Amino acid sequence: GKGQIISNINACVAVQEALKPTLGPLGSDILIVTSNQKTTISNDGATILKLLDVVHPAAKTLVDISRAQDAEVGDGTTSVTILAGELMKEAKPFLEEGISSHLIMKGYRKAVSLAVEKINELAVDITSEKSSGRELLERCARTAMSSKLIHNNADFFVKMCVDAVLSLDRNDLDDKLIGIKKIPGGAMEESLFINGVAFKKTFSYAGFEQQPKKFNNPKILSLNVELELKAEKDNAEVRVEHVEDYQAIVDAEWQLIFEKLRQVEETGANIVLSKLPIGDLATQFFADRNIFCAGRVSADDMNRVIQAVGGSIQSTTSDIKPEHLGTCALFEEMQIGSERYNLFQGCPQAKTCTLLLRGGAEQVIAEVERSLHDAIMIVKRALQNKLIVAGGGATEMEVSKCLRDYSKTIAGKQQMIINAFAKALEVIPRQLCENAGFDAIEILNKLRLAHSKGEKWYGVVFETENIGDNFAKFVWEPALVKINALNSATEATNLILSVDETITNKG
Amino acid sequence: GFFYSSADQRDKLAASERKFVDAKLKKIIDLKNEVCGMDPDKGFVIINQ
Amino acid sequence: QIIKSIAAIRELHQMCLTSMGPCGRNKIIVNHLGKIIITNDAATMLRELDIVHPAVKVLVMATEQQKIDMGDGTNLVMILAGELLNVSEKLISMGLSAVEIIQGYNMARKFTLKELDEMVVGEITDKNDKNELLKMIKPVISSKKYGSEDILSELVSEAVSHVLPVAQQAGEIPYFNVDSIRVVKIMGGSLSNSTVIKGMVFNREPEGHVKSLSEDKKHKVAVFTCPLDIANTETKGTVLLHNAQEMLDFSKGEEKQIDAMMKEIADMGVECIVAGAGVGELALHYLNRYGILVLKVPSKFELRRLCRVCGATPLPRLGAPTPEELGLVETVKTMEIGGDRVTVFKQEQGEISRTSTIILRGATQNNLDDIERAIDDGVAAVKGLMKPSGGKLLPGAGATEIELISRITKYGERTPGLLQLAIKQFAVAFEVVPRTLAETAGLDVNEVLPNLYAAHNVTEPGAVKTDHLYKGVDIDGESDEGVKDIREENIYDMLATKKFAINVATEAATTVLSIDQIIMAKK
Repeated sequence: GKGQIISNINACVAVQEALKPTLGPLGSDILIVTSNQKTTISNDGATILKLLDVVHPAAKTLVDISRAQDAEVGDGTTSVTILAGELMKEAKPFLEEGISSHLIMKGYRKAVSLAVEKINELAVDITSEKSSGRELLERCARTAMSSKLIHNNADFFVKMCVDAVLSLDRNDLDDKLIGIKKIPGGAMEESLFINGVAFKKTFSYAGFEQQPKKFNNPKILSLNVELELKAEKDNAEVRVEHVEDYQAIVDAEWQLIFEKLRQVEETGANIVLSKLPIGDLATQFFADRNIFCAGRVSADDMNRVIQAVGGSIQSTTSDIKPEHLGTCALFEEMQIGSERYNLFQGCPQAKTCTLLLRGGAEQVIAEVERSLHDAIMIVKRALQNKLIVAGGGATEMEVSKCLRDYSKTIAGKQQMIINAFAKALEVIPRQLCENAGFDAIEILNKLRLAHSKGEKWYGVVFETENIGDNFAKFVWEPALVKINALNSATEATNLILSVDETITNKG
Repeated sequence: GFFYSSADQRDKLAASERKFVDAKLKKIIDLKNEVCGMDPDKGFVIINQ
Repeated sequence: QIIKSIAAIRELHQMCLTSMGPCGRNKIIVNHLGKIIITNDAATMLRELDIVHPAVKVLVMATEQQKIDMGDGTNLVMILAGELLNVSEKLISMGLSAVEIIQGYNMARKFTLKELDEMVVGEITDKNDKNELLKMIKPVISSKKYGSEDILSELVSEAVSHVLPVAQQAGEIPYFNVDSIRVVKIMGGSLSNSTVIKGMVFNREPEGHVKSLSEDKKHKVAVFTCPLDIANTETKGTVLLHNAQEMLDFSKGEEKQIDAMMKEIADMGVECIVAGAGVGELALHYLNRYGILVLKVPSKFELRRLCRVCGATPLPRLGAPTPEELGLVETVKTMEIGGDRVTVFKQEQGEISRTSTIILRGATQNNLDDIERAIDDGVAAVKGLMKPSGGKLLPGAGATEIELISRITKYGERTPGLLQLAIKQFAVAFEVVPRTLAETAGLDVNEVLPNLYAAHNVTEPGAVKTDHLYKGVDIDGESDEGVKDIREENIYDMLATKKFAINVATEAATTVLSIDQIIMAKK
């Protein structure tokens, strides 16, 4: 019935209402408690919405468009969900007057056809004009870091952000290739950029304080099996019928382990990585041979080592082939972070890197970790996609303007539908002002004044509350966001409004 | 059991047991042509269960 | 109880009122297994729902009757039979017994089916041309997926024409198997990059070291049912382990035998070996050095359709490469579809194939999954064209419905007796079809209805209307005024679907009126 359609609209508002404060870099965050009890806090709407798992069917539609927003684009997962549900909120009083929902859904796609042609007119292709290689990455990095506690220390952070994307191929860039490890303690401006991967310094075993901190060209070897004799947890039960065979079996177990130990000694691999803990027998034998070994290596950390030096892991120490070994340029273990951490540096074949951060608390670094991801996604889409448009509400206010004039030239019911479509676009700039604390009454009214004077580039200043141009504020967004958002929001809105009945089978 | 040295020898062992069935099969196809073989409107159907 | 049974059907009747038509509504179906699906076709919804009430079971069992012998009319039999019970409510409250009501529909059914033969306009020549298939398939894609009607028209019509051979005036040899047309979907891309290729499409990866074969035509294909392994004895032949000395002979023994078996097989000239079972590790390394493409097909259903295309036959044994049973293929390569590289099967201008596969691409799997069900229903629409008057057609989109009403009312005054009340109510029940398209499209119902009767009722010097019989029920979506002719876009329903849907819905409606009481007892 007609009440089922209205009930499905209000069900999407409750999900949309939670995602409203998450719009914008300064917006509020949602606190979700997973069934596993692990608590995660992030401003990215993708991971947030994936943790809801709402049983309501229309809420799943917002999840499908969120995965495509994170896959094809990766940015704007919050705005695509708010815009998809905003059209249903404004269409609620339209259904009470007797207007069928089909003409309402058909009227949305009529404005999208004019919106696609509008994005192409607002898309400006510029690369080397009035810019350069370094000046492009430097000016755009300080914009995402604005209105943050790192704004004063952003001078050192931009230099590390430019060299991060230059260490990887410019044709294919991935944000997951740059790792970030939270290091508690220390100053935030003392962090450095690393080409390789670093470890957590988990070693509790004696023998520390003796090690050279500088290697020339060490050999890296990955072993999939543990090598130990007497561990600190389990034991070994040896029962034989002879008294003289007690020490023989104990010495036999020592020779079986020493077998695989001397095989690496003949290979001469200075670096040994293993996902399993290493006993005290191998660590003591490798001390005199100047061989370093690291036990309990993480799976995600060792997988990046394969792409670093170009080697591979082998099960045993016997059949290891020479191409599985690898060598870096320099190996240095410094005191950065009030703890000694070993890391690889200078790998020419490394397809991944790691960016270390420092701070007084791990939660403060997490706010910086998610802030650096926003600057990477801007550079990620600035390379492959050459069309750049003015973001931060600039383009959003332009799409609503022109569609208001097209309604007067289109007779029929499409006049009020397109006018309502342009009015529904005002939620994006509004919520941005409501999150940061700006007044939505004055700013939205003062912005519409100069916006009709013929200049289409007027944005919203995120630093000091005022009307202005995002071109001078260096707020840029790729044209793929505006194209994919309007197509995903229209398809999600037309799908929910087309459902007049909710059928749920139990069993 | 059937022991074959080559793949072509196995076909002779499989046809050896079928030869007992083929011996009774030749008498069936020959009975149709023996009585009204060339006469029109004549056929044969196998109802074997 | 008959009136109460209609009220329960009326709730189900309103479900199909939002189904039929391109402007209709889609219903979400949440299975008990935790899977949320949505589809336009109502026959799928009835399968996932448990049917209990006896009057509802009649329409559900009649819906399955529409699934066989045709792929269209699922929403036609439900709406038509549902309205016949609604218009019969005025006869029940008037005091007319349901016995004469059933007899009245039987007299009107014979008059309706006889007139459908005289209302035919065109006839399909069964030319199997690409342009001729666009007329039948285009309206079938409509009412299910919107916006893909023009896009999927060229994709479906080209794939069906490849399966249909070249013949004329021959009805003895059957053809058009259902499984011959397979529809697969790949996430990513769009429908613009979709093409039509002749052959089967496999989603498995090329585990062999040979990614693609050469460009030489007529490559031999060997389909082996028995897995690759050393030849054993059909009687017993169980491998047992006794001492460590025999362990070295097991690895070295199978090394020379497997290499010798694949040798003579690969020397026969066959460049493709299809193994329907698991492939060993040692046997895979031997075929890779000889340039032999290894393709595993664990599904036994795909091997049956391959026999009618390439010509190869599955062999239950291993080591007997019979050249008479080998097939031929011009090109076997591995193409990347949606990011994944899979080995396909195709041919060019030779060895005509009765089995084809449509490759689809889309960003959202939800709406893309409904495209597969829309094409499968479009393939079944080709079955409507047969020798026993299959090429006959009638104008759709409410054109035939309203036009038939004026002809039925003429037979009412010509038939004396109490049957006049049943004939009049039989024609009024056809007004639900135009109202369904007019209400779901957002247009005013009170505006469209008088414009329809004004077009179908004209004054001409004669007893047979000539100039325009083509006035339909149009979905406008335009600015001011005006409609379209059925002949313009060639959107119509075939006679085989309409004649079968009306005949079943008539008996299904009279069946509900026959049961005035229900009795339930322990079996």
